[PDB]
Amino acid sequence: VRGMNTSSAMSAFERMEEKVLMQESRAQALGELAGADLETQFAQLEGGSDVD
Amino acid sequence: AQKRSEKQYNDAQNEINKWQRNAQLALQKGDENLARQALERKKTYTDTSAAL
Repeated sequence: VRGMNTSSAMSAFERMEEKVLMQESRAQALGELAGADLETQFAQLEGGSDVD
Repeated sequence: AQKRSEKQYNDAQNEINKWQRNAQLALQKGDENLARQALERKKTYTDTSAAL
């Protein structure tokens, strides 16, 4: 309940931080790829194709 | 080396054509940003082709 440093609580904070940062890092890596026009073009093409 | 440049020049023309298709698609889609990216891409390629 306290959230004070503990054998279980301490481990949980670090792991959660790692999960948050790793996901953010992946997103950061992803956004650069996302920024390029070709990636955007594929999504637009797919939507038209999907509707058909 | 001359053949490689010619292939690169051919690739640039091919690349422009691929970009052109996206631009045509963009107009149908109505998204201004997709069209803009193709034009910028076309210009650098043209300069490279001229230099080549």
